Amino acid sequence: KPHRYRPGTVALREIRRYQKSTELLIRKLPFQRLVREIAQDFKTDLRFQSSAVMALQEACEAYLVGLFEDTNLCAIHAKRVTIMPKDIQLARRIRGER
Amino acid sequence: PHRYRPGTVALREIRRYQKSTELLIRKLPFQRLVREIAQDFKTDLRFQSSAVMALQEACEAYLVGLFEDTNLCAIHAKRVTIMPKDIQLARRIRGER
Amino acid sequence: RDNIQGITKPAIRRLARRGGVKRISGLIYEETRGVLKVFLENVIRDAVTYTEHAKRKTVTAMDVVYALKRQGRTLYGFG
Amino acid sequence: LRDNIQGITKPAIRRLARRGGVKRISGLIYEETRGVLKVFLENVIRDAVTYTEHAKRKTVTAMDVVYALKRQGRTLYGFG
Amino acid sequence: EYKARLTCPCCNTRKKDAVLTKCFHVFCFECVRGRYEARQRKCPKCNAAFGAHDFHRIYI
Amino acid sequence: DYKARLTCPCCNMRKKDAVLTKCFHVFCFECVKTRYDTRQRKCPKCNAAFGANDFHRIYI
Amino acid sequence: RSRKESYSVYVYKVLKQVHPDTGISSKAMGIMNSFVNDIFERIAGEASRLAHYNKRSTITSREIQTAVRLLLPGELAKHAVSEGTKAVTCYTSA
Amino acid sequence: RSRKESYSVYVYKVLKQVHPDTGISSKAMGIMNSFVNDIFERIAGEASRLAHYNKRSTITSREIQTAVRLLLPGELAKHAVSEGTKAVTKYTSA
Amino acid sequence: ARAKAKTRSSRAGLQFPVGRVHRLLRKGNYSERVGAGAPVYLAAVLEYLTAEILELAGNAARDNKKTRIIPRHLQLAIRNDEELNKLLGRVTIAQGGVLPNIQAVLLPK
Amino acid sequence: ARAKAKTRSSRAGLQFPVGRVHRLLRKGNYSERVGAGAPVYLAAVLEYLTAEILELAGNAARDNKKTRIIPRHLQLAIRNDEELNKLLGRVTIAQGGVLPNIQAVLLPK
Amino acid sequence: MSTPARRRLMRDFKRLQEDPPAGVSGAPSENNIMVWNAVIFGPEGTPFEDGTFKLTIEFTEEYPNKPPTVRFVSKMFHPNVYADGSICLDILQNRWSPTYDVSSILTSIQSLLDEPNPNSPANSQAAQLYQENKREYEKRVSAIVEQSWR
DNA sequence: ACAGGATGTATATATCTGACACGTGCCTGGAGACTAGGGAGTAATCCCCTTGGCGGTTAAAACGCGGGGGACAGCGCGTACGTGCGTTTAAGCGGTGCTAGAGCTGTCTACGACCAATTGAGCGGCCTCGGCACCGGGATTCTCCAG
DNA sequence: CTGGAGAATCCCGGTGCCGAGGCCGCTCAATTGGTCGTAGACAGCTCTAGCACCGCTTAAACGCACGTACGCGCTGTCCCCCGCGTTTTAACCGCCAAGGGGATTACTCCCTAGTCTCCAGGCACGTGTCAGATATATACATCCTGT
Ligand SMILES: [Zn+2]
Ligand SMILES: [Zn+2]
Ligand SMILES: [Zn+2]
Repeated sequence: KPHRYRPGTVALREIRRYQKSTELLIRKLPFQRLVREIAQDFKTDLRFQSSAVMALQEACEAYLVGLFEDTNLCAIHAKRVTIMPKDIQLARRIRGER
Repeated sequence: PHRYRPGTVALREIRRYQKSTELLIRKLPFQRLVREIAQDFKTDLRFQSSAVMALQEACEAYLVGLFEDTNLCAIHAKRVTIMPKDIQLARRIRGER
Repeated sequence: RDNIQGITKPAIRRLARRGGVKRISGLIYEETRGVLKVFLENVIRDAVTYTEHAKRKTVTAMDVVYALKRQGRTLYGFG
Repeated sequence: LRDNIQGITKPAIRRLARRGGVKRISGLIYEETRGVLKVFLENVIRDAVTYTEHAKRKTVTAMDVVYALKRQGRTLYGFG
Repeated sequence: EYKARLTCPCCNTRKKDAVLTKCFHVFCFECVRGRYEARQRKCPKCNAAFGAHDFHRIYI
Repeated sequence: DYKARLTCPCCNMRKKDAVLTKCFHVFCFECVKTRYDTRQRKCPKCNAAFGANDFHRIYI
Repeated sequence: RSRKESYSVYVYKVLKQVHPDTGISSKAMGIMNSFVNDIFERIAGEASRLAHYNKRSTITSREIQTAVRLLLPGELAKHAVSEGTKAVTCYTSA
Repeated sequence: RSRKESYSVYVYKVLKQVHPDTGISSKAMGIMNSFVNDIFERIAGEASRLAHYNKRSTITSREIQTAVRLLLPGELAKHAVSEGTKAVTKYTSA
Repeated sequence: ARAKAKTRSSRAGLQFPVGRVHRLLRKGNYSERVGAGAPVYLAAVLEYLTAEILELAGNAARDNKKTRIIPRHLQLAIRNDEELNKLLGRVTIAQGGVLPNIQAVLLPK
Repeated sequence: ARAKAKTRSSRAGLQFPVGRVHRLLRKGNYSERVGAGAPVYLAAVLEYLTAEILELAGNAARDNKKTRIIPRHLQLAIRNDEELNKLLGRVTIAQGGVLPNIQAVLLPK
Repeated sequence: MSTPARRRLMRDFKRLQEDPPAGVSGAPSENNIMVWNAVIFGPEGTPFEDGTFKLTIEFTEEYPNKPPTVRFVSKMFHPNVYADGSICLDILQNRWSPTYDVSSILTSIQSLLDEPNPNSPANSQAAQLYQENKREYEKRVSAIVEQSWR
């Protein structure tokens, strides 16, 4: 007999796991490729320090985690547990980013 | 006799107060409130009338912005009546709490 | 004392109307007159510290403007 | 280097959401998460490149990135 | 068809060279001035009311 | 002849569908939108200034 | 009998340059003065902070250029840079 | 072969004074250095702004105390000004 | 007896005071030395921004059939323009009011 | 052969350098003149803040049963104390993580 | 044929071929259509008579919405030209209109040749010589005219 | 949906009025000319680290499938909030009076910038060992499904 | 709701390493001691404005009653998200190579600080006049209930 957890238990387990660790969650090489692509629009043939790319990645992950906390608060306020783009838009509008 | 259904006078008031620019709080009670709050920092301070006016401008602007945000929250909650939960959510999102 | 009640229910209602609120629940007036006094305490404390650094006894509009500017709430029209 | 925004994968976004305390995630979240991240990166990188080209060098430095972040009111520690 | 589209729908003889400011239909000159001098501030298209300041010349 | 007559004169690519109520000249709408949002709030033809309310969609 | 400085005269000349037949309230002039002072403070502080980053002791037109690019968004920045460059070229030529 | 200065030595001495038997990572030291630089910049800027406001040309201990009161909140500010006054009094007595 | 004095603002084709800007830069304790073209550039930028806001405010005042610009007109001009709104997003204008808007949900239907 | 040099930090009974603070204030272009007690006061305040954060971080590390302080411990110490959290509310700590907390609604019951 | 700016330049070229204004001509650079070489004849009744002025003009893809960069190649003596040939004109910096074409630009330049703008004294020496001494100013203009033939 | 009554609401006219735009004396700060020195522009050189490439492992991403839980629509109830009207109440305005303190001026002294000479403490480099991450194995615990 | 199976979590032990910590030049930055010009402390005069009070109007806050529209609870459904196994992909680590560009040092020269003189732009002060607010009688659009 196969064993399956109820939907949500492993979700809570992995929330506990990722709220305890501190490693970077985005894959470094694709993040670097994305950074170079975006920077291509301002100055061609730019060179980047590895420390600079790491600083960018750290800042983005912190920003996205904060945004997701705000989104979760909005979703809970809407009396539901699933986050939808209207919640992200509400959070960004209240914070003054849109 | 004549009777307006609820929501019409409210809309007229929204249109009216979004068009004018006067201070929406009475001057003397606000001045007394400011003097009362300031008295716990130092005794018998004095205030300039322009200083009190600046405080009142800032307070009304802040409250109006907060009420716009709380209206957005209430609409997001599939409601039209704002409630203190909405104010708390707006304050928490803006990082004031 | 007891001057927070000067921020009356109709005054809060018309502030909400300017903000764009259709209808207001009855528990909001107490919440908002607490929010207002928290904001006022934060601004007035900075204004008074400015004043007392200046060795003055009267709070000036310029001190209030500086206190607001210290909180990212720059105000135009008072100096 | 074209169309690299898809490198920010669905499982990575879910991991970020879990660190944010999110239990259930709608299927549409990923696209605007991509969009928000793109907007944030353009905003930061524009200022970083501005600093770099004002310094008259072809290399973007972590110091420039820190300066750009601080200019947006989100100072970052641990990079000088 | 170009002449028909360029001609006023009131008389179907003369070039469309004027518009009504609040309703934004394009008609002739003397067609609208005759209507106004006859006191009929009245659109043949959308029936809208107008005044002396509600029309002006327009050139191609 | 007719094509150029009824094509927007500044771009000469598409059709006239807008009027600038200050100078009452006619251009195509997106030229106008672009000159506004790029903040050249100035008439291409008669060099007159205009605001967000001095231009509107017209149908010819 | 203190002498206090403001930008009222220059704002008034600019207003009559743009709208030849439009006035301005006294309270609006105060707001324009506050706005001018605020923008001046922003740009000067950013330029000084840049000069400090680059271990330089002189604020020249380049720092003002870069500070404008950093502060003003998009098309405003583009036009402001264009105006500043034109003014500097005109001043150097004359 | 440029030399760069930091507060690593003093942070380590303070750590040894507080927790005599605790270590600190290299990366944590970087965070402490950034924190010290940040607080220094904040207080220095606020004190300079006070000096400019009062048409004063000198940054004395009074401006530093006022800036500390403006920045630090509540009980933290009280303790900070207490330590500052104690240190300046001891220095003047010495 | 030396030569006819010409103001730097006139020399650069500007209405804003170049000399006053230079004095404020040197007295504001921003840097040890100040370049020659820096006040010119700063004055030009300030003049351009002032002209932009005044032009929009004049348009707004004209749209209300008034010939004098007031803080309400300034507020409307700033908040209706996206870039100026972004530049002055954390600025409160005294006696300026707000922009008239109502969420579509609240509208009757 | 004047006298044995006593450091100003030692005179003030502080571990932080007073001379370095004075040099940074004079070089930092904050004002043209700097008082005598200003570097002393600033050094004392910086020392007190550093001591507070280090004590909290050491307590956090001892809670986790480690003997070294890492950015995770620094982040925990910062985010747990309300005063420090307010002071550093707009600060990102590299390799810091987040406070472990889950909203009560999400928990099953 | 790919871009609207390129097509606009194509009509500019064909109009300059079929009905050029008096005393003006132009052509693309062979390897770069964005580069425009133009020859302007000095206006009649002016000191610039007998002049054969070489011009270079550089466009981008956002033509006609922006005034291009126009530069004199031969040495020029005009109050409104910089020493390098930089050109400061109303339609070229301040009142550009997308309806304008290269033919209009050349005609406006020729108009400036007769009527220098005192509000843009790019060459201070030339402005001063025009302002108080027309005789030696036009002597200098004749010198640049005879110099432009080579 | 339609139409008429009632109520805000937009409109044109006349009139007060007080704030603004213009004019004037004057005064002080910006312009002009000059001198001096050091900030930085430029060139030259060294070598660091950044980019690019290749290959093997394998961890993570992508896909698919089954199921079930939660988002959403719909319905009913009750209560609380908007609306209107009659009754306080005190904000607001004017007028007067008092004096505390902001603000300016003039004197004078301690104090901070500047310089030159001296020395010791922090930085760079260079060992050295133990705190900790990791791999293995045993004990404990939470959750799910059958009972 | 009460028990076993299983997967996940926690605890203990050995081990290897590489990063924290102590030690040694030495060099530059901190210290010490005079010197002097001046910025700031301080006394004194003033007269501006903040505070206090009183009386009258009336705009606004207050309180009550009603009804109805919205908040909230309950229910059904179905579809969209989650848990999981398998396969595919490319991230990642390790190594190697070339060189572009960042990081120094020297030299000089031109640009900006500092000073003295002067004169004209801008500031305080008056002043009349027109933009705008207000009162009033309209034409007109908008809501509400009966049809
Ligand atoms: Zn007709
Ligand atoms: Zn067009
Ligand atoms: Zn026109």
